Amino acid sequence: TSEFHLRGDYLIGGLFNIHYVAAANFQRPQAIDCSSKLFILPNYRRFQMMRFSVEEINNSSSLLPNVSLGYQMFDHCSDIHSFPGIFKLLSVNDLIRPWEDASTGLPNAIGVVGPFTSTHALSIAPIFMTNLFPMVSYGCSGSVFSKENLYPSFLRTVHSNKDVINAIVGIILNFNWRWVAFLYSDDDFGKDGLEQFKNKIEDSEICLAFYKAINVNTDYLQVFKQIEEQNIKVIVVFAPKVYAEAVVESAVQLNVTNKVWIADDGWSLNKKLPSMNGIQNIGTVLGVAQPVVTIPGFTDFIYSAIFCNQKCNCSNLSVKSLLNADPSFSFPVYAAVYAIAHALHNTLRCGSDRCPKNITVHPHMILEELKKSNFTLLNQTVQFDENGDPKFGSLSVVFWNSSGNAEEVGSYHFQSSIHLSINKTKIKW
Amino acid sequence: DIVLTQSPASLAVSLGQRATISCRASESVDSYGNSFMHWYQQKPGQPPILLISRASNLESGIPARFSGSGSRTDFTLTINPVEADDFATYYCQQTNEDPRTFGGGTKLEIKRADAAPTVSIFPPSSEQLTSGGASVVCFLNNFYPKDINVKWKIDGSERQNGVLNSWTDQDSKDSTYSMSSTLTLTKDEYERHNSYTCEATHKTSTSPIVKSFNRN
Amino acid sequence: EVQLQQSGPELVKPGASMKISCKASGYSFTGYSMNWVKQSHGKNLEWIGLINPYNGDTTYKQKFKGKATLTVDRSSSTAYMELLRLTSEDSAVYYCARSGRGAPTTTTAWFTYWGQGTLVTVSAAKTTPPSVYPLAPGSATNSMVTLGCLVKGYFPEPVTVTWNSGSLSSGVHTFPAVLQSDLYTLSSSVTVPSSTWPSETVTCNVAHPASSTKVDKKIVPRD
Amino acid sequence: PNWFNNISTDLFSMPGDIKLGGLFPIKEQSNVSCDSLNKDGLGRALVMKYAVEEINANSQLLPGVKLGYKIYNTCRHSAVIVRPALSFLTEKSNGTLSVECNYTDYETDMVAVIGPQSSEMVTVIGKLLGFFLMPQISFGATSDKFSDSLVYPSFFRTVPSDIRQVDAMVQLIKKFNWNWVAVVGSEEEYGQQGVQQFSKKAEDMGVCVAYQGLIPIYDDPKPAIQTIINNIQTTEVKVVVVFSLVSPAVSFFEEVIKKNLTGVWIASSSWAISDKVYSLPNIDSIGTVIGFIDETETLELLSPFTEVLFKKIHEASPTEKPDPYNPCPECWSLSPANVSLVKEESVQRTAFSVYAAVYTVAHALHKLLECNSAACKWSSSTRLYPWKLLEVLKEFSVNISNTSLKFDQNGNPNIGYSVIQRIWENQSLSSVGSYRSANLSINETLFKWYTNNSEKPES
Ligand SMILES: *[C@@H]1O[C@H](CO)[C@@H](O)[C@H](O)[C@H]1NC(C)=O
Ligand SMILES: *[C@@H]1O[C@H](CO)[C@@H](O)[C@H](O)[C@H]1NC(C)=O
Ligand SMILES: *[C@@H]1O[C@H](CO)[C@@H](O)[C@H](O)[C@H]1NC(C)=O
Ligand SMILES: *[C@@H]1O[C@H](CO)[C@@H](O)[C@H](O)[C@H]1NC(C)=O
Ligand SMILES: *[C@@H]1O[C@H](CO)[C@@H](O)[C@H](O)[C@H]1NC(C)=O
Ligand SMILES: *[C@@H]1O[C@H](CO)[C@@H](O)[C@H](O)[C@H]1NC(C)=O
Ligand SMILES: *[C@@H]1O[C@H](CO)[C@@H](O)[C@H](O)[C@H]1NC(C)=O
Ligand SMILES: *[C@@H]1O[C@H](CO)[C@@H](O)[C@H](O)[C@H]1NC(C)=O
Ligand SMILES: *[C@@H]1O[C@H](CO)[C@@H](O)[C@H](O)[C@H]1NC(C)=O
Ligand SMILES: *[C@@H]1O[C@H](CO)[C@@H](O)[C@H](O)[C@H]1NC(C)=O
Ligand SMILES: *[C@@H]1O[C@H](CO)[C@@H](O)[C@H](O)[C@H]1NC(C)=O
Ligand SMILES: *[C@@H]1O[C@H](CO)[C@@H](O)[C@H](O)[C@H]1NC(C)=O
Ligand SMILES: [Cl-]
Ligand code: NA
Repeated sequence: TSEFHLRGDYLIGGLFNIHYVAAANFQRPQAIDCSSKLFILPNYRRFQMMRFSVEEINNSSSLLPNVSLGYQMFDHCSDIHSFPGIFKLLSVNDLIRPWEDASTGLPNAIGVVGPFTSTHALSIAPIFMTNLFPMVSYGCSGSVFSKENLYPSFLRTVHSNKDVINAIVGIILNFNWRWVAFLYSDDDFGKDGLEQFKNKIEDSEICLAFYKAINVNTDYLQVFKQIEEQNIKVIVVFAPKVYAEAVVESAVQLNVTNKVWIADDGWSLNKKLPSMNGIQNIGTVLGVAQPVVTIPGFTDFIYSAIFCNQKCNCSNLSVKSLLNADPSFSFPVYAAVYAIAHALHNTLRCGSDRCPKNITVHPHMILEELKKSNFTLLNQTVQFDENGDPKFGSLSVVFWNSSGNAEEVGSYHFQSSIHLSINKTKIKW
Repeated sequence: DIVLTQSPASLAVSLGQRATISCRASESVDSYGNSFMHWYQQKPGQPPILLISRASNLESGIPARFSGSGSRTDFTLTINPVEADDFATYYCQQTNEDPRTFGGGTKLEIKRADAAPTVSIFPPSSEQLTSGGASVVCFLNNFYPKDINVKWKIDGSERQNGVLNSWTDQDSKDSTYSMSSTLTLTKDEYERHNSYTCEATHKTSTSPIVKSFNRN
Repeated sequence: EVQLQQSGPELVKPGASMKISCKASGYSFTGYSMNWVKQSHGKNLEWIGLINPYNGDTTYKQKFKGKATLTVDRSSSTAYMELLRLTSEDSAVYYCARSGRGAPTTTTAWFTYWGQGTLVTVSAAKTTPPSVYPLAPGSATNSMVTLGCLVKGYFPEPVTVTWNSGSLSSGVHTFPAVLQSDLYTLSSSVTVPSSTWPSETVTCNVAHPASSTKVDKKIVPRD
Repeated sequence: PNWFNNISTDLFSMPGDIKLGGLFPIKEQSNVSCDSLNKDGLGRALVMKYAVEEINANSQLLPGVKLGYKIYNTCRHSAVIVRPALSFLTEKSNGTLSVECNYTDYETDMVAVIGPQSSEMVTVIGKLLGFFLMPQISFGATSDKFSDSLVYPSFFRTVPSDIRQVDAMVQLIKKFNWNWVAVVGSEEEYGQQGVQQFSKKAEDMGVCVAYQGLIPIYDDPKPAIQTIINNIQTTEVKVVVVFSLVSPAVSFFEEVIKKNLTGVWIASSSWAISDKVYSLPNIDSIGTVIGFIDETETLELLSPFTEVLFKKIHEASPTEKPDPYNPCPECWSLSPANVSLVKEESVQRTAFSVYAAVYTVAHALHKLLECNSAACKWSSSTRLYPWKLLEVLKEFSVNISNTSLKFDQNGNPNIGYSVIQRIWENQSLSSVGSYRSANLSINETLFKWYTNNSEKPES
């Protein structure tokens, strides 16, 4: 068998990226061998969270009774080389027919969970939107996906960049520093972050004194030299794991000192940086974070676990390292699967102990139910607004404390007069 | 607390000429590669208006006639050329450390040609005579400079008791001052005399300017 | 554009308390500190403190701790300063002023926008309307003639004076009041062409808001 | 010329041994129903027809090989454009797209793509075509985003990147000593990138950008347009750069006129020669309009060719041949009374961009098939893989008519700009200068200032 494939009455696509590789020119039109590249522990954890969710639903005799959920999952380390997997999900015979109707025609899968990053989604989503094939992303935070008319069958189980940027602005307004540097990844995620940041601070006392696109070619000596010359104390770093690590590692090496760092929720629960040698010297690290949401049964599931782009090559893996990895986006994966599973259940007009078998399921039928999702899950209420954004999930403020943990020191109030509160006593500057 | 001392406390500068005003801080007001001294203009009865921030940055809206310079503890505001509506008090302010403090201000007067006052005297109105009060009013209008002496004379005899004097601020068009002098009596004491005289002495002449009425 | 609108003049008894307001409009209210400034009759400017309207954090100059209390109401975009246990020493003009944009810290911000200021009179004495007498040239001509009216015995400030309800602007001198026995007196003069009086009328319109008294006096020659 | 006599009446589909895909904004939404004819787009599509008929007539260019194509409407809409883009990738023998991990030996139905026109549309299909390493040559999409081959692996264009147009604009603004400007863009890829590029360059050259705002293209744009104009008035700028697609530009300038604003307006190439803006009532009252358009040759054979074609279409018009994805249903009624489509200024001055994209591919193929003037190393068993053609297009040099076209490593052409000005009195465009390499060359004396005293505004 394989981790990446599970047969079932209905299939869910799973789009993950559990290896990392920098973009490179290529000379042939062919998939990349992602299994020989850099392993990403926390992404593999979210990969397992989907496998766990499906298995849990298949163990249930009340949700989808006697109707099994299968999946085809992929490790797309390159968004541009992800199309073979995407075609597989959308094909009706290991064939794609470009003019095929949204109604008549039964694709391999009924919907797809993922992908993780905005870049991955932008490359592929239009092909899915065409026949209203539902995508429920567990990670995509680009604000442009809130535009229904551009992304009619795209939903997500995480917050948009606007929410996190509001929280970050909230953190800054709570203290006294008003010059700010903004280091953002040179990609769709980071650039949307920068625009939202500029928009939010424009009519405020906050001055954006320096900003810079972070990419593989970044000369960090000059970045920090420019920051230091402008006497900037607050540095926002809006960037995924690889770029956030490069920034912070470089700062340690270049003797950057006495700063106030602010992380987005993509690296404020990073597990490598808080115990890295010399981390203490760069100053204080604050962040917006996803609260740790406990997923009962997952620990047990993990002990018991350990076509192109369906190979892990991760066999000598420490169960403990995987368990303790950045658990961000966990409930978003879990809810994304459950949302599709409920949508199928209701589309089949399943009852309590059996589902009818006279109903033919089309992806756009799954979409209609998904949009009116309304169900409880680990005591949260899963729903999406008109734009397909989640109406669940909160954000908290964290401070990297002396024992290497991301201590909760505050929370972000989506709807209240003081939008962000912080117990300032907990922060040891 | 940073103490700011301005100098001079006041100055008079002719139309078209240069006004120099300085501000000295008891400690440096530098940090973040900047000097946090600002200059504000205030006209009587109005909120202060910001001219210059961070020693030398001219705020938008503010004429190029204003400019600042300095760092650490010594700062200067230059008004050049001075225009008629620049009469005001100018304040420095440091924002380098809590608490923010201001200098005691420098009062800029517009200098112009000496002008004699125009003197008018008014008897008590009948309406006030009824209520038992008698105010005799003398206007000494549009003179320069502001220094002036008014004496009241009743039946040829001088009186100092009961006189209240009030001065306007400098006119923004012609840069002169005006002054009122009010002699308040009882109706009774008022009717005890005939001639009432208001007498203005000003540097524009060695002869007093004299206005009288007879009560009858 | 940005406006800061402070509440009107107030007379208040010694020992009482009072709350001044400053309504902000035309910008994002929680984005900037609101400062408060005191100016006594001697005209020294004095920073009272500031409030972060985003969260309500306050910072005070030491001598105003326990004398002044800054608050905001985010739902109405309004900052407030409450002055406690007033002495005659608290008689002053109080300003609100918004921090600008460009300083490295909330500490270093300068003041780019100001309210119009609120005059606070702390007196035990009582509100008293003005008497208004005409000042007519007493039986004396030249090319231009000077008239006036005397505004006597009012309390507290302020009084406004106009001539012909505004049409007479130039050649007007309105003198600052003088305080006597807990009562204010001022006068206003107006100089008009000899040919335009007593021909065309000249009246002075006084207003004392503190007693809502509004009065006219047309100036009539003497005989 | 004679070969005009043997042209086929097929607009959007021509049979051939080797075929190109074409993507043109032929019919659009009024404001998924694509019912509004886009005459510029239909006009550009006709240029491709002309280029291909001409290439086939040329006995020495692809001697043994017949070039054909399929052209589809994009509707400038992502759902609409995806289907033809995939159709280009179907197996040549099958009509279907195989699911594979390796397409090295996979013979697509088309060997290269012409278009699409708009940058938003390139962001929809660019990475899909880039995976297949299928050459894509746009005649219209100018966003600098496409200048990165690590992101857009097979993208070329016959029009320069907007990173150069904003540099032309900032150089003009410096030359006239304007230092306080506003910049307005349409809220989508083209306008967004144009505003950002402009703001960065203006700052580099010490130009203070007073205000910066975007015109919505989806939601009703009037509220934001009012906000935008309010800021322009309060900042008191007398120079505004409008880096915008036509429809938002139209909406913007409608309001500019209503509020009777006057100033200097700097037009990006998308509306600078647009009849839609210039025919608005009282547009002539907004002042001075200085525009930047692609520096192009005129195709003097395009109009004559189109007269002949529209004749032949009138002749064959009693025939019937039905299609849910007809690029242009009403085009069956084309008579010579519709040649106006290619006589239109906006088409005449951009036609060469389409023509150069088609010819670039033809010459690249001629080279790939080891052709000389007599024969090509080609037969009915030859297998053409787009990735092989791509290998040839990399850094391609070719002479087309009087133009020596060179593509750099980014897929960008060595093509510059003409600077023009709208002359209100005789509804015309005059040439006030050029931009070539990184050199702006204008003649200040040639400029007319629609100001009170006809002097150049402000300082
Ligand atoms: C697994 O990845 C490593 C690189 O980390 C590579 O050297 C090795 O060949 C891969 N193993 C397999 C079985 O593919
Ligand atoms: C599902 O049931 C099996 C036993 O049938 C159990 O071993 C497994 O742990 C359960 N899985 C989940 C995800 O609950
Ligand atoms: C459950 O479904 C399976 C296949 O879908 C079928 O074989 C079986 O009869 C069903 N079981 C019951 C109890 O209905
Ligand atoms: C080295 O590190 C210290 C840390 O306090 C810093 O102050 C100092 O300026 C650094 N030196 C250089 C050359 O960066
Ligand atoms: C969601 O479901 C609950 C429980 O049935 C129901 O009471 C509630 O009305 C629903 N909420 C919405 C917003 O539809
Ligand atoms: C740091 O935070 C963690 C997690 O909240 C907690 O276990 C620990 O007590 C904290 N350590 C210190 C020194 O505050
Ligand atoms: C704030 O933080 C400290 C720990 O540093 C904690 O002891 C205290 O309980 C917290 N205060 C509140 C009000 O929660
Ligand atoms: C893909 O196919 C080509 C041609 O058949 C072959 O040369 C190449 O090695 C294949 N790619 C891989 C990754 O095996
Ligand atoms: C050509 O002209 C006719 C008559 O003016 C018009 O109705 C028709 O729509 C035109 N065709 C096109 C393609 O614009
Ligand atoms: C091609 O281009 C070169 C350089 O521009 C030119 O000199 C030459 O004449 C051209 N050759 C042909 C065959 O068109
Ligand atoms: C229109 O008028 C301009 C002068 O403003 C002139 O130079 C130009 O030749 C005229 N246009 C045409 C097409 O004749
Ligand atoms: C610019 O145009 C003017 C007016 O036509 C003409 O006098 C001059 O020769 C031209 N200058 C240059 C440098 O070509
Ligand atoms: Cl297009
Ligand atoms: Na089940």
